Amino acid sequence: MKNVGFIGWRGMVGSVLMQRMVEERDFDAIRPVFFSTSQLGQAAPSFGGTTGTLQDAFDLEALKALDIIVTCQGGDYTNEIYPKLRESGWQGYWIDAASSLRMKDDAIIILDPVNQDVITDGLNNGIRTFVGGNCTVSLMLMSLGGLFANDLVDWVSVATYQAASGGGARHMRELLTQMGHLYGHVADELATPSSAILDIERKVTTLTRSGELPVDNFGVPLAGSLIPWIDEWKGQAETNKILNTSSVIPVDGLCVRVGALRCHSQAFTIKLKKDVSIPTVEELLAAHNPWAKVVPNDREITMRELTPAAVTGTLTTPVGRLRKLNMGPEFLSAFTVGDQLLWGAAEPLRRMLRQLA
Amino acid sequence: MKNVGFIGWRGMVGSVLMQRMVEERDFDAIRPVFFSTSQLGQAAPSFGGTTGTLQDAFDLEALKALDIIVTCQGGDYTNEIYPKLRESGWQGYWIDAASSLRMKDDAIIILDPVNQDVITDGLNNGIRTFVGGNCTVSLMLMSLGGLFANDLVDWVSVATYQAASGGGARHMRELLTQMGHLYGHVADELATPSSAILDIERKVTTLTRSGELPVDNFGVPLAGSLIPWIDWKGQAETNKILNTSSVIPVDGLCVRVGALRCHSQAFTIKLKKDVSIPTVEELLAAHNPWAKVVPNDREITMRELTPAAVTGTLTTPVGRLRKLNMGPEFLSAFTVGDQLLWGAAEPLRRMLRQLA
Repeated sequence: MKNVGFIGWRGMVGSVLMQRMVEERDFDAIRPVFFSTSQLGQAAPSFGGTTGTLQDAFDLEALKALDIIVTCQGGDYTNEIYPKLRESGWQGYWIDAASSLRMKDDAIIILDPVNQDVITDGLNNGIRTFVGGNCTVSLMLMSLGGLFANDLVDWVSVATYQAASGGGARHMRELLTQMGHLYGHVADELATPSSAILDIERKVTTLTRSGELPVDNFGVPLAGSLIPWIDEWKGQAETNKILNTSSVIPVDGLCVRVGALRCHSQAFTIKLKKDVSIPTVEELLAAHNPWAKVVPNDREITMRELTPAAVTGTLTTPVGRLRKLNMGPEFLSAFTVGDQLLWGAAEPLRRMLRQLA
Repeated sequence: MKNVGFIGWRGMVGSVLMQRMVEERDFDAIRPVFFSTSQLGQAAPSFGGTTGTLQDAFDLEALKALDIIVTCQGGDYTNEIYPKLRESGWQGYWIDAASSLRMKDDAIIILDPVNQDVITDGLNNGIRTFVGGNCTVSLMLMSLGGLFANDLVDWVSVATYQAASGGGARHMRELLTQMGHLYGHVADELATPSSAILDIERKVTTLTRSGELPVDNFGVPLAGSLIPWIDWKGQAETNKILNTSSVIPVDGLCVRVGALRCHSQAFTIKLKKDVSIPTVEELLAAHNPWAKVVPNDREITMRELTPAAVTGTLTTPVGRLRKLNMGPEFLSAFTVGDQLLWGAAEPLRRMLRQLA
């Protein structure tokens, strides 16, 4: 068994990765070693039914001893340790969630259901650095894979409805907290059927502007609002790198933060390179991978499936609202949904590790 | 003074129209007549400080007696009364919020800050029917007016973040309520600083699928979610409002988000020529005093280009203006605007002022 080291497994993304792994009995084929900056020496998580102790995540020697390293610690860590190891000659595998190395020439952005061939190739060409990509690019590709995989995309226009998990656990709590600030502030009136909505709405509108609303992480309120700003914006580089395209496929738009917990939803306007019937596109998208669930353009089903409430916590990345826009049948529209913590973050790592195990 | 009749002045839109009118002393230059199927004869409100009684909303004799009629009652009413009056020869002015007549050839979709000339013209050409347009098209035009007004738009791609007010008071109440169940459910957990966020989100997500959430109006939950379906983009209305000489494609996807009154929109406008961003900003902020241009800076964008900032105001800000990677002929913009005002009542309130 190869010796695999895990960093930042306590964090949220880390937590999802562990849970997922436990679920797929990922620890069975490997030797897990756990790191932490806090209690080096204390009991080890014992996810792989293992019995050990926490190693120093900042001890180069302990890291050099590993065959593979899976970090969910962030770019601050990666930007410090990675070069120290590589420059020291360490030739082990590095699986990162942080963006820091995504654009390195000796690194590959991983998304096997989409670019497995690029991974296997690079694997054989001596690439020992694999990084997960943008939470939005990832989900977009998981959904629209069939279209890109058939060289049918000219460029992509996007508008996103991003979740709080994209910011962090703190952001997710804030959202949920503000959600209770608005309701309570009008609990009574809402209880009484004989109340004036405008009076109800004037109270919350005010509160929202008062300052009594916790906005530390977000800066501005999110509950009952949105933020057209997210602290290559859109992932054109990563998108093209993940697909190892021949020509550049423009990918631009606007990213917006909405009051969701984990799912990232996106509205697209894809300029097809050739007039393809919608049914064909339905087939193409449906085939590519088993997670790109195609939702017919019907009212009922769309409301049932194509929503965060439906996707959250699942590995499904549904595509819907597929139809040709008025600007020409060479124009396609699609709306996708997908959990950010899974395919948008950990899932790709979990599977890369499986490949190298 | 003319005799103006108000119908559905009690509903959401009406209550905003009345308040707005009271604000601008719109009742002073007219004779307000109130109707109310519910209680005919009874004591009426004292908006214009006028003493009067409530009339029968479906009393064609009482309606024929009016010079102008301002309805916020809906298409059910409009579709019943309107033809009965017109076919009876009534030649008074009809100001409607309902979409029913928007596409009639003898009707004009009103948005004076954008199509005043089209209104004045039709006014002179004997048009006595003026209707408010789509809540989205309206807001979009109020914001991107300068671009259309300069024949710089080829087509528009849109993705919307629509409020609950677009559905109704019941909706806005259902949303807030929803935000209550979610919070309560994990209220204790949220209180403990030492709680596992994945445990908190586990609960929320399960409750959201428990069916315990009241989704009568929306059908499906909205708080902590969204709905890529509205019960289409407004290409016709957009082109009619602008009385365009060539069809400017306007398409995309409309989505319902957890907001109360503001409708936000993300655009990808393809221009007919390479126009610099500074120019674009000039043309936009120039068109009207409501198209507030927000620079593409982090701080201001977060403080001004958000529902929380616009709700209840007559401002329809434009921001995130920059050329997309697909070409210098491609422009992106994000707009915000209160749906109940410019998206509903405001246009009516002002049309009435013109005819007063």
